[PDB]
Formats: sequence, structure tokens, C-alpha cells
Amino acid sequence: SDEFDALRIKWATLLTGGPALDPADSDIAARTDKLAQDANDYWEDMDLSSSRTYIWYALRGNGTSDNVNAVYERLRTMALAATTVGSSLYGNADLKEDILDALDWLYVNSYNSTRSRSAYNWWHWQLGIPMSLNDIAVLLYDDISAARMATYMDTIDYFTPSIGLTGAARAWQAIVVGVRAVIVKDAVKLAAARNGLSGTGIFPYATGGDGFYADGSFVQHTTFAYTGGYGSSVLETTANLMYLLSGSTWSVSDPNQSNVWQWIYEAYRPLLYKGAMMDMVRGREISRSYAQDHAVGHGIVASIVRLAQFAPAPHAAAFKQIAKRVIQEDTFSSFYGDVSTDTIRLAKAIVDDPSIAPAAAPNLYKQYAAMDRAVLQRPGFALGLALYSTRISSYESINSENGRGWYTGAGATYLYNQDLAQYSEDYWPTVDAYRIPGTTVASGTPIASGTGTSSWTGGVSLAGQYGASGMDLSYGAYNLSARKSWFMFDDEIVALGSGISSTAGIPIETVVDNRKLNGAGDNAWTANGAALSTGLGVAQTLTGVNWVHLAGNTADGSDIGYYFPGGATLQTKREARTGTWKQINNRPATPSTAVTRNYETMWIDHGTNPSGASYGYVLLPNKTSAQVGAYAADPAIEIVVNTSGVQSVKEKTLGLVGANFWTDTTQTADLITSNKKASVMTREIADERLEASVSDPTQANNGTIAIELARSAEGYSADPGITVTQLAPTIKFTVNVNGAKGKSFHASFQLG
Ligand SMILES: C[C@]1(C(=O)O)OC[C@H]2O[C@@H](O)[C@@H](O)[C@@H](O)[C@@H]2O1
Repeated sequence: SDEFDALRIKWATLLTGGPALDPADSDIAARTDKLAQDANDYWEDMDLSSSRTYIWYALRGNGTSDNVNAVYERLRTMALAATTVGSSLYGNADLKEDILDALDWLYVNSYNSTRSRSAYNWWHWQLGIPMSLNDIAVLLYDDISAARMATYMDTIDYFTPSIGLTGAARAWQAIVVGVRAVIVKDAVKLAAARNGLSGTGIFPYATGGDGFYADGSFVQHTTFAYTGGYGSSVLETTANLMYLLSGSTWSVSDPNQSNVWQWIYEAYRPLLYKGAMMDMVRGREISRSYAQDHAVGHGIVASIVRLAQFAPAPHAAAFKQIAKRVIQEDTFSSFYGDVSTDTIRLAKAIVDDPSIAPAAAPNLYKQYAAMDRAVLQRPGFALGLALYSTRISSYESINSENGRGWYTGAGATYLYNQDLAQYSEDYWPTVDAYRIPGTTVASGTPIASGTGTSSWTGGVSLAGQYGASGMDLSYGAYNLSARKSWFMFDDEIVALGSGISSTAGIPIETVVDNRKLNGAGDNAWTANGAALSTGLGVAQTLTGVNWVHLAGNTADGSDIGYYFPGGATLQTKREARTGTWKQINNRPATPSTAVTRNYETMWIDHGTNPSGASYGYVLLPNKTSAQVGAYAADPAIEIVVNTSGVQSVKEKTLGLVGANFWTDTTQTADLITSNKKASVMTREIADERLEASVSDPTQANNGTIAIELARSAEGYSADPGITVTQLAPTIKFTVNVNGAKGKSFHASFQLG
């Protein structure tokens, strides 16, 4: 035996769970039964005639890459059922032969060197199919003749002989070349797969274009926030290949591999909430029924479990703690229910180890400047904010997927609480795509997929604890402008809108919220202390509203309060909406089955052709109706300013003042004065200190931002980049933002 045999067996275990796969495990037995179950269904529906024109009638079409890819996926599942200890199909000779005969037929009539490598969909021909075929070849290695293996492997080499792409594509090429190299025992190709991870979009941090960024962001296809979509793929592929190679002659040695650990801590951890990977970073994948947020989150945790198997200290331990936490957290969908058998084996080892304690939940405010995203994580809830600009596109829609993703990244707010199923359970095909929470739009009117013309999109982070974001709105599809800001405190998220103007001749509205309700659609809700009707199919306008409370889908932890400073007129409706995933994902594999979900939708009618309209509301997670009414009697936030020039909010209890300055002119908001476009947040601790953080969201100021704070200081300390010129009678300093790429600069002033 040689080292290649060792690697092949190591990969085989990654696929089957290995020989130690304990069948006495509830979730394992449950997964192995599901596996054998699916295998029999396929094997039973196979056309085994020697004159067949397809393997499965439903997937016929030797030239349809979608179907061909699915055919190989089914064969992979069947191979798994025949090689997974515990499966009732383990070692079945007939099943194995039927699979290999299927591969031979597919080789002669569909997947071979006579087909173009670039025919649609290239991804299937060069990456999808080879990944499935490689796995089958490893699983049934001992039953595959030299003649057969040659047709399988020679074909893969034709479609993908080398690694030359970037990001996820490059990572996929690497795993295709790598696993095949193990099968055929080519040390040259294997070393190439290893080196492949050092390339663009993988190990090295991106500073533009595709890849992981130092600030935690992940971009793919040049202008799309994609941590949970293509990012998840780069993570999974990288983790698997690194694990396969670890300890071997081809173990990864590139020092930049340490960046992978940071992906987990900075790119993923802040974007996961009780098992769900936030949709705002999943791109067009939000339109995939088989990839709803928790399904995606499980895959990410599966990768973390994989990394925990070979990562160096103290990362392996940390990853185990993170995985343990998320597994315990997800009471919506069992983590073990949709991950590989080996992942289950490895995960159970972590969960069952009493010496491993679940990691602490993330608690912070993070600005993902490189992908126009922001997140707030707190006990009991998380808020994700999705924006776009001249640097990041509104949404991606290709290959007939996500055709209604219009406003999913246009000032959209996503609130995560104990209703873990909020964005799953067919939310995407039923929600009104024209009314994404937090957005301002021309009613029932779409926008195009693309970057905007405004550079002011971003925000400021105050010591990674609190923050503020903003987006200068300007759609290309129709006339509509506005300044939109969000201020994130402890349990209050203040949304402000100003300068809302349009000549489009279409009613303009701002969506306060749009929440999926319970099955009966009877969630209790109140306004100004009075109970509101809970019936479905009812539209009603609320005038002079100070506050609204909406009971959640869970007994506790999912209520949401809404406070309206100065009062507001709210348009609302409660309805059952029906749709199909096919409507937002027009692919043959997509189910056309109708699904119905209930919603409570609330928005503000700015009218047609508004001029300088505005809005202001406060999201209050986890407060009872009584508590929202109490809040309204003494609101903890105060709107300092809400003009087209500056939007500012103060949270007296925390001593916080946030301010977004929209123009390059000297303006003042409370104690803060700025001479240019900037996002600023200060925290004052009476007679103790005054903290200040500043950023240039435009990422285009080649000089500085001059700030003046109306307080007298005794001394200071600050990030390099900040130059303090005065401490008394008032504080004055400049922030060098040349090439800052939207980062925040912090200073601490001693008061006195
Ligand atoms: C299996 C599948 C899919 O349909 O989900 O095939 C198409 C692939 O397209 C890539 O661009 C990724 O989205 C990648 O995730 C996709 O995987």
C-alpha cells in the first residue's frame, strides 16, 4: 500500500463516516435509514433495460447539464448507501453493479470528451459532475475495473485538467483535481490541488474583487455580498481538501492558511443566529428551497467540525466550542438531520464530551464595509442590515434564479429572534418581494440588478459594541432619492429617513416590517394600548400611532415592538399569501408546489411625488405589549436631527450619540460637528470619558474628516490615523481616511 491508498481511505471515511460509525446512535441510524431510503427509491425507479435512453425518466436529457448533474448526484447517494456501515444496502453487489453500469452508459451517451467544456451550464460539466463522479469512484474503488476507471477519470481530466479560476470556482477545481489525483495516484496533480488553495479568492485576503476580506466580508462575482452562498462553498471545499491533505506529503504549508481560522471568527460567527446563516449574504441562493437559512447554517457548522479535526491550537478547541453552541441552539431543525454521516459522528464526539463547553454567543456590532452589510448581535436577537452602492450590487439574478430579489439589499433589515423559522418554511416564495422590511420604494415597482450611483453606503462601529449605518438612496429604474440611517444600541434599532423625494408619479412607501405569522395568522397585536383585530384578509390604516406590539410565533423571545417618535400613520394588512419556489427559481429541479404563509405587513405611505418626506421608527425586540407602552411613556432614544444634511439619534441611558453626515459641508448634530461626509458615534460617561468613532462610508475621501466635539477633555489616546489638535475648551481632531476602505477610527478622551 502507498500514501495515495491512505488518502483515498481517508476521503472514503469523510464520505461514509468510516468503520467505527456507531449504528447504536439515534441520529446516525436516522440518517443511515434516510440514506438507504432515498437509494432504494432511485434504484427502484431506474430503467435497467439495455436499450434505455435514460437512467431516470424524470431526469432524461443527455445534454441538459442540470439533469445530468442530478443524475450523478443520485448515483452518488446510491453509492453512499452501499458503502456506509449501518445501511441496509451496505455491500449490495447488485446495487453496486447497477451504479457502475449507469456510469458506463452515461459515459458513452452523455458525459465524455466529445462534449464542449464550456456548454451551458459549464459549472455542471467541469465542477458539479466531476465532484460526484470522484466520490463514486472513491466509494466503489475496489469494484471498479481499470477499463471503467479510465473512462471516468480520463473524462474528468478532459473537463478539468487544471486549476486556473478564482474563489469558489478555483476551490472547486482544486477539489476535483485533488480527489482525482488521489484516485489515479498522480503526485503532480495532487501537489497542484494543494497549491491551488493559495490562489486568488481563497487563502489570500482580497482588497477588491472576489474573496474573503480582512474586515470579515466575502465577495463573489465582483460586486455581491456572498459569505453565505459562494462563501459557504469555499469554506466547505477548503476545509475538506485541507483535511484530506493534512499530515500527508502534500499537507498545506502556505502560511496564509491561518486566514481560514479568521473566516470562522470574523466572516461567519457574526452572521449566524441559532443555526441560521443570514440570507443577506446568500445572494441568489435565497431562492433555493433546499438552501433556506438553517439548512445553510448546518453546512457551515459541518465545515467548522471538519476544521476542528486538524486545525492547530487553539483553533481546533475554539471551533469545537462554536459547533457545540450552534448545535444546541438550533431547535428548529436538528443539525444532524441534514449533514453527512461523518459530520454526525464527529459532531456527537464534541457534543458528548463534558469537558467541552458551548462557546459564548456573539455580542457586538460589526460593519462589513467591504460588502455593504452590518450586523448587531445581542442576547435574544440579531439584526442584519443589507445595503448596496457603487461598489455592491442591489441583488444577483442569473440562471433564472432570484428574479424577485429586487430590494433584498436596499436598506433591508432582517430581525432574528426565537422564531428560528421566520426566514425558512417557504418565506421567500410567499413574502411580498415589493415590501422587504426597512426599504423605501416606489410601490409595487422593481429595480434592476446592479450597482448604484451613490458611494455613501456604510457606517461606524463604536468599539464593536454599538454602531450606525446609512445608505444614500438613488434608484436608476425610477426617480426616488432619500437618506436612510440605522442606529444600533442595546435593544433599540432606530431607523430614520429624510429627504424622500420623487418625480416618478408612483406612490412612495417605506416598509416598517413584514413578518411571517403563525399558521392561523392570528398573532395578537396592539397599537396605542388597544388590541387590533387578528383576522386574515384584513387591511387597515392606523392613524396617530405612537406604538405597535406584535406577538411572536413563540411564547417568549419573538415579540417585536415598534415606536414612532412624534406619532405616525401606518398602513397595514394581514393576509395569507400563496406562491411557489418555481416563481422565484425557474429551473427544472424547482418544485412548482403551491405554499401558503401568513403575513403582517406595515408601511408608511409617503404619497406620490413626495418632496422632502421623512420617517422615524424604533424596532424594539423582545418587549411585551405592556413593556412597549411603558417605553412610549419615556422613550430611551431622542431624535437629534433628521434632515437631508444630517441624521442623528441619542440614547441618553447609554450616553450614546450617533450621527450620519450626508454632505461635504460643516454641520453639527448635538455635540458633534463634522466638515465632511461621515458616520460618527460617541459615548459619554459623565465626568469620566468621551469615546468617539468615525468613518468615511464613501471610501473615496482622499484626505481627512475634521471633527469637533463640544466637551473639554483632560487627555486622550486614539488610533493611529487620528490627529488631535485641541482638547479644550472643545475637542478637535482630524481622521486620515485615505484608503481606509470604510473602516472606523476610534479615540478616547478623558473628561475634565
Ligand atoms: C448543485 C448546484 C445547485 O443547483 O445548487 O448546481 C449549480 C451551482 O451553481 C453555482 O454557481 C453555485 O451556486 C452552486 O452552489 C450551485 O450548486
